[PDB]
Amino acid sequence: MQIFVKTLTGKTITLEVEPSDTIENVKAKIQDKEGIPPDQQRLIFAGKQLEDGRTLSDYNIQKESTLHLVLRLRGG
Amino acid sequence: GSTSAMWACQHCTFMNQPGTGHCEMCSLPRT
Ligand SMILES: [Zn+2]
Repeated sequence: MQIFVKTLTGKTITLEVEPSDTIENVKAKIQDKEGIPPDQQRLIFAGKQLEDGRTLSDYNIQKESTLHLVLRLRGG
Repeated sequence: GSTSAMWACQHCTFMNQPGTGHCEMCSLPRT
């Protein structure tokens, strides 16, 4: 399946993942596409924080889903 | 008696905690 990644900057990234994969794979993908660190990458899902130790289906994510990426770094 | 509650972010859509004045993800202040 494919999942959408909406960034707070105003960008949407579409990737290819599966409901059996792991959040670690989804974050690793966005990295190969954009180049954002996994440690700083914050995957949000309708009020849920995905973890590399979990699975896409673990949270109940379907095909063509839409997540929100967030960078956790110094700023203010 | 009066227990707080969580709060869904209004920018990144991250579900924050009841004691999280700001978002621990986007770092933006709640409300
Ligand atoms: Zn947020």
